[PDB]
Amino acid sequence: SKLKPEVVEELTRKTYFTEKEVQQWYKGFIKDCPSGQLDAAGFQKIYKQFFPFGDPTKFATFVFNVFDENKDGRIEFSEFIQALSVTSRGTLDEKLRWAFKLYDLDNDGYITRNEMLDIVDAIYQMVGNTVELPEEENTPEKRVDRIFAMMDKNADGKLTLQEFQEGSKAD
Amino acid sequence: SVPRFIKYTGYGNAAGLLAARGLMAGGR
Ligand SMILES: [Ca+2]
Ligand SMILES: [Ca+2]
Ligand SMILES: [Cl-]
Ligand code: NA
Repeated sequence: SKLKPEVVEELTRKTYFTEKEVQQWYKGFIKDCPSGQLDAAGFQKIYKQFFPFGDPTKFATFVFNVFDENKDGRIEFSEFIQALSVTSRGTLDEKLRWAFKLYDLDNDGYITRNEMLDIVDAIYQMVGNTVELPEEENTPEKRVDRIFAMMDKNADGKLTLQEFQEGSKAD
Repeated sequence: SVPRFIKYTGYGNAAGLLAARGLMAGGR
């Protein structure tokens, strides 16, 4: 597991990691994925280990496809480390820009309510829901209805990156 | 006690954290 110096330096520059951290992430990545390429089955295996009695199929697939920047069916180290940099160390605006790419499942530039429900449902499918009274059930649908309506300031049925990035931010 | 961040489910932050944690598990 030896990364070429020019690659280490470029991936350093492109991320929030120090050169040492990039090499440490590579050593662990190659330890777990000796070919240097993580596939979708191995990506879902990670989530099933977290939540062995949820169903992570949907969430893992949605996130995998976003992480797989060149859509070759594999997460390579360059993809791995740039994805980890933004999702773990980004600013709030950068983390939400990443999340917008995830939620915008058909890549038409907007988040529609069905798309927000697909992600939220994927999440609850994997990790579960908070047990509640049958009259106050924590259904993704009613949660999405609330949040989606709050963020759709112009009520056109669709969310821009700007509408989304302002969702938890206070004024 | 609810998981701290799942209040952020639907806002983007929950997905981001879960994504990050999967990558961290993939490299440890
Ligand atoms: Ca790829
Ligand atoms: Ca869309
Ligand atoms: Cl989320
Ligand atoms: Na809108």
